[PDB]
Amino acid sequence: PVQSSRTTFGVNPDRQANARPVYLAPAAPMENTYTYLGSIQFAAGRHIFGEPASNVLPPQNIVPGVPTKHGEYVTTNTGDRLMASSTTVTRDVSNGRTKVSIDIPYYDRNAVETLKASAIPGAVAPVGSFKVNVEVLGGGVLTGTDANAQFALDELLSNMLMDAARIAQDGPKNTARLVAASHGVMPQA
Amino acid sequence: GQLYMGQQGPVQSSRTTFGVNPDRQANARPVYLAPAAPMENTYTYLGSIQFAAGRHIFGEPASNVLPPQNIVPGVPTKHGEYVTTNTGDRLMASSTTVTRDVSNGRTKVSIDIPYYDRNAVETLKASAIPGAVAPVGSFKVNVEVLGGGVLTGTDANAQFALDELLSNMLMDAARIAQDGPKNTARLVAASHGVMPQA
Amino acid sequence: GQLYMGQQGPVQSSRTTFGVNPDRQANARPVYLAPAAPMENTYTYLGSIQFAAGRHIFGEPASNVLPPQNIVPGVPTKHGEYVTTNTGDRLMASSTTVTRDVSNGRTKVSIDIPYYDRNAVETLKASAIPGAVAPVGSFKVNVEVLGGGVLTGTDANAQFALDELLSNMLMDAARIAQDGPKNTARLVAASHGVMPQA
Amino acid sequence: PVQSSRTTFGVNPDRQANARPVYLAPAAPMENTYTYLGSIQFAAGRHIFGEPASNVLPPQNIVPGVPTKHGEYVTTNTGDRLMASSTTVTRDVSNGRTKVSIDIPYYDRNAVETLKASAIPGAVAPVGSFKVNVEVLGGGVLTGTDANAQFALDELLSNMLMDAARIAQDGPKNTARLVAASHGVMPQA
Repeated sequence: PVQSSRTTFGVNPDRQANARPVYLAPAAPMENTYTYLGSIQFAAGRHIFGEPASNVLPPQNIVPGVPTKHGEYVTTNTGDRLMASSTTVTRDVSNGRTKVSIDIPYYDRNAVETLKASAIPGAVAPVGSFKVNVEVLGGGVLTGTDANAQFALDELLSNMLMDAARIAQDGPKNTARLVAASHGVMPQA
Repeated sequence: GQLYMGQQGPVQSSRTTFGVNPDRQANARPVYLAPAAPMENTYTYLGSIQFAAGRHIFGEPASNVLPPQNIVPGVPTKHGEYVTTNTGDRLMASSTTVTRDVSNGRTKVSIDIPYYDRNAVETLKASAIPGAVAPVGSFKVNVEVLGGGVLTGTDANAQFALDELLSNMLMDAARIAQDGPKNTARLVAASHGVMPQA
Repeated sequence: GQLYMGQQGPVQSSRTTFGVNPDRQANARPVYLAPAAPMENTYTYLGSIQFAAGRHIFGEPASNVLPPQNIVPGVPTKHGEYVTTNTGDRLMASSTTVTRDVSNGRTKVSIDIPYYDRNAVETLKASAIPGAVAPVGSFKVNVEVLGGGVLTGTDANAQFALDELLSNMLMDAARIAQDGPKNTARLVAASHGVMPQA
Repeated sequence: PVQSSRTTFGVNPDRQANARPVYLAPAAPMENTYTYLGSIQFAAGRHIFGEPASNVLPPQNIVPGVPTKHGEYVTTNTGDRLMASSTTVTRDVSNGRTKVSIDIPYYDRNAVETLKASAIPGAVAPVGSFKVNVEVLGGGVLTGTDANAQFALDELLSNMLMDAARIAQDGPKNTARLVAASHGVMPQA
């Protein structure tokens, strides 16, 4: 049996194992989002948000010097006639894939303001949350690559991250771009 | 539950669902779809390192800004792709892709760039062989915004404020993802995380 | 058991576990991790034989001393790799690797060097063909130090003495491994051992 | 069906069978370790070791001229208020893989010295041992390789052995490097 093929020069590569321990931040900064929340005075629609304790979130379950494949930073949200609720930043580092997720809760502004205006002492639990996920598939580094080269790959993935976030938020602030999304339409241009 | 002192007398604390409207607004909102995808940051860095880190050799793009592949103005889609074609010396040209999926309030952008075997490419150059190399693997970065389930009284104007809130969470998330000194390992070939004592 | 004469009279010998403390100290001791791996002996010999023994042709290293591949200063790991890339005339460049695993008191160092088909390489040179050859196989050498289970009263200072004791056993082991005249076969393609009568 | 491939020149090699009988030492020298044991006066921590009979270990189960795939050299350890105990060097030669292992026992110095100081005539059996393994994977010699070339491969593996042992013991004697190992840390440098 004679078979046909399409050839290029080379050999299937030798991949390096994902045995490289990585740096883990001793705290998570959330300055951008919380300054914007201060901007809108923690309210939009009938979503009302809580004021954090710190713009920088301390670690909750990360002992220093202890390898952890999953870790959480958390700070508490307080507010007038709000039940204290935690905002959470989750990092999962495993098998060459690193993933960061951010979850902030929101309350029913109608309930909160009805309580405030009526001078009722009830405290409201959160009605929902908003979440943002970010993921970096950094596995499969080739065997020849040394430590210094892997540093370069680190910064390369960093810049791809920045580009992905810009492409996600890209657009005029005049038009709808993220929430309650149904479908995308390219402008007539 | 617990007991406290109200002006009627000692009174039992109570937790009720009375007066909380959790109704949600349907994800029926058309969103802006960019006419091209700017990858300026990654490609300026790739020019910085001369498109080579260790054994990973990268292709030179057609453009720093990627044109649409299956998106047409005025046609609504839930999936859109931008693409250019990387080229290089003794490298078979290979596409780099940026995918955007917008469904049910969930927006997701993924970036996939290929690379090639520098050991093979420099073998080709050094011993003056006439062949070329095909891509050997890729790197991928995903970003996801779960913006579903806005409340019913969310004003049309306030949805823009929510838009900007989510985009700022995006920026914070990428910063937390790449945060750390460049003296130490932080992203690729990751096994686990180790935060330093001091 | 057996009977002997004690000053009380004939007395039975006895074997007891009384007064023996076998408690062990946990393997919780950080160890030094070299910032590079020196392969000087093997590569000076490879220069001696001109990187060729029979049909096995070897690559020329980048350095006699190998840099770390996934080790970063100040980050603790239980697995560390050093690597360089062998190159050669009409040879596709191929990595040589030195792996160190440190777990639960057991330290293990392994060395893997590839080789190529000299019949193919000299066919390429002789008939003026333009291609190159990929590695055909490898040789591997493993070394293992089982240093777990130190006793409880082992002083912090005395653990260094134990360190040096184990390293001297290492040297003796390699000498016993390669011991023998170079007139006669002793390592590769080994089937069995035959010690000479005289 | 058209399939793609990555080509280099050559043919999958013809390997030679592992039918090459090898030299077997008529005794095992342990001079390095036993001179060091004399240095520390056979004691460290509460490990106490025995004095050997010979620095060079005779064979126990190796008849000369008899092919053996497994053999042992052994010498007896004696000491004051110590039960005689054997230190063992084991060689396994099979299927192109040769492996040498060294096992030396140690006793409870607290028990031994309590007996000595109290002038008690008890003899102590070993509480544990330390072991070092060394292994050479020499199979797969290519068919073209002749006897003289195989000599060269012998010495090549010898030098890789030496390098592996140096890389294993490498480091300052100021810092911890082998026993009770938990994890490795590269110095700030």
